[PDB]
Amino acid sequence: MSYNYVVTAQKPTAVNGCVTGHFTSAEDLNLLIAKNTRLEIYVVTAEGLRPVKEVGMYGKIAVMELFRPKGESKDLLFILTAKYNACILEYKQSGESIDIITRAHGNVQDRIGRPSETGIIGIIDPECRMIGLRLYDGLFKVIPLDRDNKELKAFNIRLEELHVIDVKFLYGCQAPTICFVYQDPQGRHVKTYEVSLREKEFNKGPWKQENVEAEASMVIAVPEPFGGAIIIGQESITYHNGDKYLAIAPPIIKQSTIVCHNRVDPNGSRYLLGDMEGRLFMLLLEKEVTLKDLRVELLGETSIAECLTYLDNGVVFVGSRLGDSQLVKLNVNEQGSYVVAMETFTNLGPIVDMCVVDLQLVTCSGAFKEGSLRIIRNGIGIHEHASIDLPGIKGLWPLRSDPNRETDDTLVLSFVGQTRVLMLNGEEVEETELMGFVDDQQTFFCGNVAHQQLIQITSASVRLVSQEPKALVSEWKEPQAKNISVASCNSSQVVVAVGRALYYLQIHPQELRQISHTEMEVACLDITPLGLSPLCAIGLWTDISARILKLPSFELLHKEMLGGEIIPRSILMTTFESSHYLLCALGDGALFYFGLNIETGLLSDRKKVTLGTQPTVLRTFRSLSTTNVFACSDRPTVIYSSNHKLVFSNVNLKEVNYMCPLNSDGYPDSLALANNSTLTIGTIDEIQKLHIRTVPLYESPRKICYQEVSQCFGVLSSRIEVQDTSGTTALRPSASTQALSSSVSSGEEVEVHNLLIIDQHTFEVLHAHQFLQNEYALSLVSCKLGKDPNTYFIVGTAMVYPEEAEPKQGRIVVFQYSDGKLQTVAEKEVKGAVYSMVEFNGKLLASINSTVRLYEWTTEKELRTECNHYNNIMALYLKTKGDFILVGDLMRSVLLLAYKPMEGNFEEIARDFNPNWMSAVEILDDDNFLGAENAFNLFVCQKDTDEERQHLQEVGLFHLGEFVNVFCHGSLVPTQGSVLFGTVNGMIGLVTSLSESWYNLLLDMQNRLNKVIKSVGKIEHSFWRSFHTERKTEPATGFIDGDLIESFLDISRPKMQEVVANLQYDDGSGMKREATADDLIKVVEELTRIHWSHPQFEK
Amino acid sequence: NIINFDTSLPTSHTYLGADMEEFHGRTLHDDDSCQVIPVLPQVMMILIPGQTLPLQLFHPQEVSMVRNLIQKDRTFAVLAYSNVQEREAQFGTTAEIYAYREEQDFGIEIVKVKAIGRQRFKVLELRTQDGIQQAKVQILPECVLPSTMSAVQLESLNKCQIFPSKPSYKWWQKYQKRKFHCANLTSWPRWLYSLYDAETLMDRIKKQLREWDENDSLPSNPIDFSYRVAACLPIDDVLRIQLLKIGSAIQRLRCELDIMNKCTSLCCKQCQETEITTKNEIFSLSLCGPMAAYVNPHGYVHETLTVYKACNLNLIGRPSTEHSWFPGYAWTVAQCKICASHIGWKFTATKKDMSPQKFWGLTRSALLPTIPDVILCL
Ligand SMILES: Nc1cccc2c1CN([C@H]1CCC(=O)NC1=O)C2=O
Ligand code: NA
Ligand SMILES: [Zn+2]
Repeated sequence: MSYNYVVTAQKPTAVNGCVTGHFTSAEDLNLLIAKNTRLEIYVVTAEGLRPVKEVGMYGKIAVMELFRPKGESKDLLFILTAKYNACILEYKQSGESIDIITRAHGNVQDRIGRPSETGIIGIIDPECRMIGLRLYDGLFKVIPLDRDNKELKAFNIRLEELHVIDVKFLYGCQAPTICFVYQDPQGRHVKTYEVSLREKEFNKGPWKQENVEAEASMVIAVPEPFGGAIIIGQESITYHNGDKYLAIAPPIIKQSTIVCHNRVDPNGSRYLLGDMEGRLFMLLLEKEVTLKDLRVELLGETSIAECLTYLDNGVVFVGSRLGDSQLVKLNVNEQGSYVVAMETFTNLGPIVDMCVVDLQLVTCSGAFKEGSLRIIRNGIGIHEHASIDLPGIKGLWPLRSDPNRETDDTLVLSFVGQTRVLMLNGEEVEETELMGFVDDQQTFFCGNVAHQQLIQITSASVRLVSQEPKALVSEWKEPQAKNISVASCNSSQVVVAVGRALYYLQIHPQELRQISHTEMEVACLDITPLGLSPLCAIGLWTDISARILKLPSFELLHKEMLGGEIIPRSILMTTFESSHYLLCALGDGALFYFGLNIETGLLSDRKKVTLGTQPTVLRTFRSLSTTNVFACSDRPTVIYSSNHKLVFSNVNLKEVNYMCPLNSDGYPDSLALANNSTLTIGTIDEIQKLHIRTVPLYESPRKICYQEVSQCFGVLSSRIEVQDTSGTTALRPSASTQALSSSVSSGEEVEVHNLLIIDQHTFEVLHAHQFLQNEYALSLVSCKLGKDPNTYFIVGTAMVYPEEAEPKQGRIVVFQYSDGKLQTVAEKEVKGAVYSMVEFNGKLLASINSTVRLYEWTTEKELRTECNHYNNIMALYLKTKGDFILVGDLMRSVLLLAYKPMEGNFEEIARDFNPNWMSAVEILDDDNFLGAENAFNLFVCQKDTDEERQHLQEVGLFHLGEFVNVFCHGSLVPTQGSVLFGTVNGMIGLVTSLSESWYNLLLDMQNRLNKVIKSVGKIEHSFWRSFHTERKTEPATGFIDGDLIESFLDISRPKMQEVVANLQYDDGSGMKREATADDLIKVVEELTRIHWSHPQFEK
Repeated sequence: NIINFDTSLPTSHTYLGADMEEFHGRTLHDDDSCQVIPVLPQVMMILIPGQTLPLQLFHPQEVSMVRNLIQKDRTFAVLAYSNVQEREAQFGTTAEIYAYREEQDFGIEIVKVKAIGRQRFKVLELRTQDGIQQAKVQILPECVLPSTMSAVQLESLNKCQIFPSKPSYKWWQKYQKRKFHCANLTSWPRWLYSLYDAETLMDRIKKQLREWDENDSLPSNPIDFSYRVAACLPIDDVLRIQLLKIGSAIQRLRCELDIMNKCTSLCCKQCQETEITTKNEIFSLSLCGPMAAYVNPHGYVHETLTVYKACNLNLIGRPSTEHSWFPGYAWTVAQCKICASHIGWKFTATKKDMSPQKFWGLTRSALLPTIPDVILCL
C-alpha cells in the first residue's frame, strides 16, 4: 500500500569477492568473503574454515582488499562500496568481544565523471603508500595511506588513456608504478606509469607494449624476484618486464575465456586461473635464475568461479555467483595435477523465478551447468542415524530392561494384534523376547513403572512384570473378559477404558489394585502428573468434548464441547515454562490447546490450530531441561513455548505416524520415529533453520509453475548446444536430455528451449518437451480455463533470428500432463513475442509485443481472441487483480487497464512514464503497485479530474541494494499482505503493508536507532537507503527497513530506553503515551515472526 | 547525385543577407528549475533541442525584445501549441540566439536572428504583458541511463566490456552476445535488451539515414543523435509534441525508428487521403538532413522537406529565385490538386549543369505521415 515494511528472509548467498590474509591476528590465516552487503570472516584451519565474525555493511561491497601498512601488527581491510563509501577497517578482539573498528572513512565520489566501462577497480601498492582507484574515465584517484589521512582525502591524476580495461601496481619498482591494458583506435596495448609522490602526477613508466592481443583483459603483477606483469587474453598469456617478453597460446585454453585468477605462492611461481565455464587451470612460471617460459595445466572442473583464493594445504576457495561456492583440494607424478571438491556452500543465486507451494518456496536458481531448483522450507530437521524395515507399526515405547541403568536399551513396537521387542546395544539393534510381555496382543502402552517394575497394557489385559527375575507378577482384566479400548498410564497409575466404562488401577509391589469404576464412548485418555496425578483428561464420541475428571472420584471438573462430527483422537496434559496446558487433537488434524489449573481443572483460554489433514498423535519428550510435544500426522510438528506462549514448529520430514523419545548408550537424547514401512532412529536439531533441497538440472531453469492436481512443477529451461562438424550437440547431459519420457515440437552456440515436468516429491524429470529450432520459450502459466475441468501448462514463445531485431512470430501452446506424458492440446500463432501471460477470470491474458490480448478457451479446446489493447509501450510485465491489469516495460513505463465485462474490451485507467530500467513489478492492492528499478531500488506508485485520475503518484522509494527478478504473493510463515522477492544475489525478501500509525512509529524508531547502531565504515543508514542512480540521490520514502528495526533487539537495555525515550506509542486508541523498552521489544519480536530467522554465523 | 550544389549552403541561410554577429556564450537552466522566459508572438513552429531556427522580426516590440535579449542570456521560449488559434501550449523548447544582425536601411528596422533549441520545458503559466508574452516554465531533465547490464554485470566480466573496434552482421551478433551476456542473471534474453540499447538503435536508424543521405558526420552521443533525427522526421504536430515529451534518448530513438519503419507515405493533411510523396523520395539537399526550418520574407517559418519527386500537385505562379532557401534554384508554389492547400514548392535549377535539375520542398505543417494499407511507440 502507501506504507511498506521490507525485510530480509534469506541473506545474499552469491559470492562477489574473496581474499586471504592476517586480519584477526598476525598468526591467523583468514578467509574474507564478500556477499554483496555482508562480509564473512573465517579462520583457515586444517579441517577447513572456522567462522569467527560476520558483519553487514550499509553498502554493496565493490572493493575488498587486505593490506599491511608499516608499523601495523596485522593486516587492515580496505572496502569501497558501490555508492563510493571508502573505509579502512581493523579487527579488534578482547576475550569473546569482537568489534570491527573504522580506522578511516570518506566518500570518494567525484561531482563529475563518467563511470568506466570496465567498472570500479581498487588496488593497493606493495609498499602500502596509497590506494589507487579507477572509478571514471580519464582519472586515477590516489588516496595516500598516511596515518593522519583519516578522512581518506584523495587527489586525481589525469590518465590520457580513456578506455582502461584492467590495472595493477607492479612489484619491485623504486616508486609506485601502475601497469594497465587499454584500448584506442590503433588497437589494444599495455602501458606503465610511475606515480611521482612529490608531484602527484604520472611520470613515464619503465616499459610498455603496443598491440597486445585484441582480447587482453587481465593484468597480473608478478612479485619479486622476477617482477613484471602477466597479461591474459582470449587465446594467449604473455609476460612482460623492462626487456623480457614471453608468449604462449596453448590449445588447453582455446575454448576458455579466463576471467579470474589468484596467486598460489608468495614468489609468483604458480597462479590459479578460472574461465567462464568452471575450468580451473594452473599457470606456472618456469625458471632457468631467470624467467624462461610459461605453462598452463588444466586441473579440472569447479563451480563457475567468480573469484578464487588459495588457502593452504592444497585447498582453494571457489567463490561462485552462478552456482554453489566450494572448497576444492588440489591433489596435484603418477597422475597429472587435478582438483577434487571437498565442500559445497549453498548459493541460491541468481533467483530468476520462483513459486510458493502450500498455504515452501521453490526457486529457479543458477545458470548453465549450475542451474537448479532449490526447495526451501523452514523447520526442525532430524539427523537420521538408523533405519529399520519393519512395516505396520502401530505404536512405539522406550524401555529400560536393566534397573541399574538410567538409559533405555529396549524399543517395544506394536502391530495389529501383535507386539515385538527390539534390544539396543550401541548401534546394534536385535529383535528379542521380553519374559512377562505377550507377543500375541496389540500393545496400547508399555514402560518402566514404580517399584522396579515394567507394565504392558494390551486389548486383553494390564500386565505387571518384575525387573531382576523377568516374569509376570500381577495381571488385571475386565470383570466380564471385555477388551480394553483406550489406555493411559504413568509411573504409579493406570486408567483404562472399556468402551464407555472406565477403570482406575494403582501400581504397587507385585500388585495392580482396582480402585475406581465409572461409566461415561471413550475415544482418548491421559493421566500425566503435573508422582500421582489427581486429574484425568478424557475424550468422548457422542458429545465430542474434552473433559477433565478427578482421581479417584471420577467427578467432572470441566466439560469443553469441541463441536462438529470429527471424534477426538489424542488428549494430553503437559506443562510448558511452569504454565499448565491441556492439548487435544481431533480426527481431522485440529489441535485445541487450552490453559489448565492443576488444582481447579478448568480451560483458562481456548485456541485452535491446524496441524495437518490426518489425525494427530501427541507424545511428550524432553529437550534440554524443558518439555516439548511431538505431534504425529502428515505434517509432523514440534510444539514448544517461548515467553509463556505456544509455538508450533514444522518437522522437516514426511508422514510420521508414531514417535517416542529414546535415550540409549548408542543413541543418547534421541527419538524413534515410525511411518507405514520404516522405523527411524534420529536426533532432533537444537533449533529451527532453513532446509534447502537442491535439484541439479545442469542447464538453465528460467520459469516455474506448480500444478497441484498433477503433483508436479512445470519448468521452462534452456541448454546450450554447439554446431557439430557432422551436422548441434549438447556439451553435457542435463535435465532436458535425461527425462523419463520426451517429446518434440517437430562451432557457434545455439540455445535449445524445453518444458520440463518435475515430480514434486521425488524431483525426477518425468518429461521434457523440446520447442522448435530458434524458438524461445518466454512465459509459463498453469491454470484451468473456461468451463474445461482440465488444468494445463501454457507456454508463450518468440521465434528468434539473429537478422531480425523485432520478434514477428511466436505462439501460445496449451499442454496437458496426463498419465506420464505431455500432450499438446492446442496452439495459437501470434505475430510476435509472448513476453508474459496470466490466467484472468477463467480467460488467458497475454502480452504480445506492444499489445495486451484476452483469449477465451472454447468447448472446441481452442484459444479465441476476445479483445486486444494496443499500447504505446512493449507489454513486458503483466500482473492482474480482479478486472485490473498492470502493464510495464523495461523502461519503467507503467500502465493500468481495466477489463470492461459489458463492453468486452479494455479501458486505460492510468499511466506513468518515468524512464529508468525496471526489472520486476507487482500489484500490492487495488491502488498500489510495487516495482524494482535501477540501481537496486524499489518504488511504489499509487492511483489517486480526468488528468488527476490518470496520474500515478510516487509514494515509495527505497534503495534495496539487491536486483529483483521476481515478485510473488505468498506466505512462508501488525502488518498486512505478503509479497516475496527473489534476487540475482540469492537474497530473498518480503514486502508487507503497514498502517500510517505503524509507519510513523517505525520511521521515528529508525531515526533513533541510527544514532545508537555502530555502522561499519561509518556509513549513514539514510544515505545507504536513499533511492540511487549514478546521476541522482533522493531520500527513501514510504518504506521501513525491517532489518534495521530488528537490530533493536540486540542493543543494550540503556540504549533501548534511549531509542524509545521520545517515541509516542499508540496502543490502538489514539491516546498516545511514552513508549517503554518492553513495549517495543514485543512489537519487534512480533515483526521477527513474519519471516524466516537468520542463522548465527560463528559458533 | 548532387552535382554543382553545395549541401552546406542551406544551413548557412545566405538568403538572410550579409554576415551576422556571432555569440558563443551558453546558458543552461538547472533541471526541474522554474524560469520566466519571453515568447516571440508570431513564432508557431515546434522546436527540437539542437535544431536551428532562423527568424526575421519587423515589429518594434519584437525588435526591442530581441535587442534586450541579446544584452542578457539571449534565450527565448518556443511554445509547442496544442491549439494554435486559442494560443494554448503545455510544452515547449528554449531557443538560444547564436547569430544576430540588425538592418536600419531606409529607416525600416528589421532584426534577423539564428537561434538553436536548447532545453525542453513544461508550461506552468502563460501571461501576456509590450505585447510580448512571458512563459513561466519548468525545465524538463534529459534522462540519461546507464547500460541495462550495468546493475546486473558480474565483476569478473567487467574486464571484457570493451570489445575490439567495429571493422558487419557478425560483429553485431558478437556485440549482442558479449554486451548482454549477463541477461542470463535476469528474467529476459539478450535480444530483448538489444531493443533498448542506444548503440544498436542508432545503428538501425543509420541504415535508414543512409537511404536519405548517400553522401557519416553524425553525433556519437545518443542524446544529440536522437534530437538530430527528431528534427528530420516529417511528422504532424500531434506526433511531434508526443516526441518532444520524451525525456529519454532510448525511448526517443525507439519512437523515431518505429515512425521511420511505419510511416512510409506522406499525404496532404487537409485532404488526409491524397498522397503527395513517399519515404523513398526523401533526400538530403542540406547537410543537416532532409528537413530543416527556413524563414520566409514575412517572418513565417517553414520546416521544408526535400524530395526528388512529388505527385498530385498543381503549380501556380512563375519560377522565382527571390529569397530562395536553396541558392541556385528557383521556387514555384505547389498546391494540392484536390483541396488547393499550399503544400510547398517545386524548385528548379537555374543552371543546366546542376543536379538535381528539380526537387520539391514540402512544408511539414501541410503533411500527414501515413501508414499505407499512428500510435507513437516508446
Ligand atoms: N515571396 C513570398 C511571400 C510570402 C511567402 C513566401 C514568399 C517566398 N517564400 C518562400 C518560397 C520558397 C523559398 O525558397 N523561400 C521563401 O522564402 C514564402 O514562403
Ligand atoms: Na548533450
Ligand atoms: Zn489536399
